Amino acid sequence: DVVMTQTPLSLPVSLGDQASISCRSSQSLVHSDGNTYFHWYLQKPGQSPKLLIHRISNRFSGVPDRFSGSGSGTDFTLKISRVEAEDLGVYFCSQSTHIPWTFGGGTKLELKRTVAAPSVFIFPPSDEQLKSGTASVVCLLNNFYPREAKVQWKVDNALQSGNSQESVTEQDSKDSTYSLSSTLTLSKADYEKHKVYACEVTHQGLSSPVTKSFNRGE
Amino acid sequence: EVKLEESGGGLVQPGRSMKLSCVASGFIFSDYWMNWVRQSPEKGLEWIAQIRTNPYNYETYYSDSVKGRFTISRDDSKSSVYLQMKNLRSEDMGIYYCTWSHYALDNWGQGTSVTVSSASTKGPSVFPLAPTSGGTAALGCLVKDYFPEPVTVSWNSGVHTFPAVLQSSGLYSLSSVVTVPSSSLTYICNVNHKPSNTKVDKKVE
Ligand SMILES: OC[C@H]1O[C@H](O[C@@H]2[C@@H](O)[C@H](O)O[C@H](CO)[C@@H]2O)[C@H](O)[C@@H](O)[C@H]1O
Ligand SMILES: [K+]
Repeated sequence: DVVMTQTPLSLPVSLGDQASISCRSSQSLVHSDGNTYFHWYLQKPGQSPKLLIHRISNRFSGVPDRFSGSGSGTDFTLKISRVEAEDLGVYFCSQSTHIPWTFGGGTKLELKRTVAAPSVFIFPPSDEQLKSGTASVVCLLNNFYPREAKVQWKVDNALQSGNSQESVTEQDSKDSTYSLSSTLTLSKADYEKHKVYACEVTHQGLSSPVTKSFNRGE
Repeated sequence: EVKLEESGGGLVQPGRSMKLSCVASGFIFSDYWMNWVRQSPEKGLEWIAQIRTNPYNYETYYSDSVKGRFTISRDDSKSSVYLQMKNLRSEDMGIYYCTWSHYALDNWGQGTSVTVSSASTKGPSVFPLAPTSGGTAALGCLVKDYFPEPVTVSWNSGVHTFPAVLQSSGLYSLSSVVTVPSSSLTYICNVNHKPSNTKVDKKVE
């Protein structure tokens, strides 16, 4: 089947700047009717996809002339001039020259804003949860940009691997930041093996990493 | 205006059947091809089925992922398109959209959610997240081990409710946090899980 490769997965752009999204197909998209059925869709947060551009360069009804599609054969580009907040969302390339019809993995067009350091918190497991036999330790990063942050769990003088789960919010509609939870889940037995729990956060906005810790049972 | 409305989604166990329906208006239904497309986090958008029109003897086309388990059909007397899904698998989970084709996939419905799991409905265990960073104090509620989605959390201004994560167990978990200026710090999280008929108000000190 035809594999559609679009880059990047996430594309930061400042309002009023130009954005450029690239897509490659694994097979020529020129159809026997001589048309190239390569298309772009936009999916705004919480909405269905909408057709943006069809047959490389044709804007769909209501799509403004800031959107420009180009390319041929197997290599295509979408150029968005003078990006506005209404343009933010996930763009998908697609081919319908060949059955099965296929899609790229999407490009999130994200608002590029000034760097924001997270505010960091750590939460011990509740006495109530430990009575259930499990310990959830939560690290919270509030209101940061860009999305990339390194969260390292430390137990006593050493490091944790493969027992934590991150969850990240959508880019906030008002302040254009992310927030993140990192949850370390341990048996009560494994939790009571150590005295000091810490999460260390590294982020572009922090001149040095921030560590939040607690002593088990304080 | 083109209008597409899907229905029939819901929760089903692996191996079971489910029929989705779409009803369309705003184009000459009988003249256009119709499609189902699904969306999941793991696979993104996936075209899965198409049905053509009278001049193509209503031919049907499928992705390899669903051929022979899913059947697309149409009723031109009702401007309706159907997806009969059989032997559902966890990989079939996602948002199912109805589309028509003129230029491409020109308009899409709001979508119907399909969830495939052997998990029993279970209400959450709700634990406090109790204590400053850049002046802020944070507190919250851990909402652990519930099925299915969703939960709603309310507090009695800086609320973040994280996306749920599906655990190895087949149960979901999330945290809901309140960020307040430390100087502006009795906080109660109200957790509603309609499917289990559970409502917990949890005191956070
Ligand atoms: O044939 C490839 C083509 O299919 C769809 O367009 C068809 C058109 O070819 C046919 O004549 O009429 C039907 C009516 O539903 C469709 O308009 C896609 O929309 C197009 O992108 C391309 O994939
Ligand atoms: K830095």
